[PDB]
Parts: sequence; structure tokens; C-alpha cells
Amino acid sequence: GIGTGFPFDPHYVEVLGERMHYVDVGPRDGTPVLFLHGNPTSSYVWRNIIPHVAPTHRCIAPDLIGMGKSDKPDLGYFFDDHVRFMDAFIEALGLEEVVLVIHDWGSALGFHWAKRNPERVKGIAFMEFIRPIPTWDEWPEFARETFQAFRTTDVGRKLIIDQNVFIEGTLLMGVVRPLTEVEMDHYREPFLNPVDREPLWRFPNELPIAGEPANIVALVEEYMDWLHQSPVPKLLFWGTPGVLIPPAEAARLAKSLPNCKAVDIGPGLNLLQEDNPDLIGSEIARWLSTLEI
Ligand SMILES: [Cl-]
Repeated sequence: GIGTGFPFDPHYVEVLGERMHYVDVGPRDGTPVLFLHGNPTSSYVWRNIIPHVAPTHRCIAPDLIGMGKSDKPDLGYFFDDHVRFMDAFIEALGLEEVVLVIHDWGSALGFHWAKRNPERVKGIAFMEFIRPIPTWDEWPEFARETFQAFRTTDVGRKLIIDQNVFIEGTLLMGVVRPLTEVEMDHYREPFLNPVDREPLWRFPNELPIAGEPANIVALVEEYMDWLHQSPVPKLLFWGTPGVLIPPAEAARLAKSLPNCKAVDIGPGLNLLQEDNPDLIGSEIARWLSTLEI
């Protein structure tokens, strides 16, 4: 079945005075492919996708600051903090032109960096990505009251920080197929200590839903406007019913985004990588061979 191991040798780089962990495999030359995870995952979410790409392209998969094997300083872990560290990680590795493979909050990082640095982005593969959610009616009904509760400093912190609900419950409700105990232990490992769970709570409080927070909504609207005009090659993966990207939204993007190929992965919620890694990996590898990289 789907692989549960994480066989990658650890790599570390100092970034703004903190150590960030990253996977780094594949050939040394060529245009690298930079894989960005979101909440509440790590580079572990790419473990079954990278092996389809690493034969022919360098794959770099960092753990976001405060997550995975990266350092966990006592920050608020706002989106702006993640932007500062990811900007610096990219520079610390000396990356020039990249292809991006992005998911959930990693897609907000990737699209925001791409919009600010369009000359350095040769392609974007994306899935279950951060877009403005116009009203709460556009958040999936089965998860609406819980995400509304997450976005409070009393109940939301009790659930996410004290009780680890984003790992023990929300994560499982973002994958259609059942995760194994081994896989769950990989996802639990960075957050065994409750004091380290701040990013798990701040991330859903940054989601652009019903106009809040206004600053994130504005930032996300900006990169979506860029994406709707930019000629950058685009590869969209979507599933049914999805979470952030329902089928009808995927269809709108497939019809409207320039230079965009859309791939239906079958059943999927948020972590599409956990439901169909073989199709995502093989399609990324095929798409890469068509780029001018
Ligand atoms: Cl989130």
C-alpha cells in the first residue's frame, strides 16, 4: 500500500538564527523543485510524491519554522512569520529559479513568493490551496462549527493546544482513506509537547474566511489576481469533495487560469497526497518534462 516510511537523510540550515530541517534529494544540477507543506503536516506529507520526481530533478522539502524537525522558537507563528523564514530559507540555500509544489498554507507561502518574484518561478503545481473563502457557507458544512470554534482564544486553544484536536481529529478528517498508526506517529512527533502547538492554532486563525483576517484576505486576493493573468505554467490537483477547493472551484480555475492543466485525483479532502500519491507524483514528473527548465 501507501508508504509509511520517511527514509530521507536530514539536512539543516541556519535561517534567521534558527535551524530549519529540509529534505534534499535528486540530482545536484538543474532547476530544483521546492515542496511546501501546510497545517498540521511537515515534509512527511511529500514522502510518497518526492520519489517520482527525485530520479530526474532535485527535490527540496523544508519543514516550516515551528514544525517538523525545524526549530520551534516561542513565536506567534503568524503567516508573516512563516513568510520571513521561508524567504530566508530560499536565500540560505542559494536557490535561483525554482518549480513550486505547494499545498494548504505552503501554497500561500508559494503563491505569495511567486507573485513577488515571478522571474524565478518556472512552474507551480498546487492542490487544496489557500484562496479567499467568501462566506462561511463556502466552508464545508461538516467542518464549519469546529473551524469557527478554532478561531477563538478560549475554545479554540483548548481544542488545538490542550487537546491536540488538529492532529488527532482534524488531520484524519482531511484524508478519505484511514491513516495508519505509524503514519499518525509521524504526524504527532513534532507536537508531543503542548507548548509547541502554537502554529497549529494560529494557522486556522489566519485562514481568509468571510473577510477575516482582512490582511490575509488582501494578501491572498493579490496573489489570486496575479495567478489569473500570469503565464506561469500551472498544474492543479483536485479531489471530491475537497475541503478548500471543491470540485466546482477546481472547474472554475481549470477553465480560467492561463496555461493550467487540472488533474482529478479521485476521492479527496485536504491532504490529497495521502489519498492518491502515485497519480500526484507521476503527473508532476510528466508535467516537469514539458517545462523549459
Ligand atoms: Cl489551517
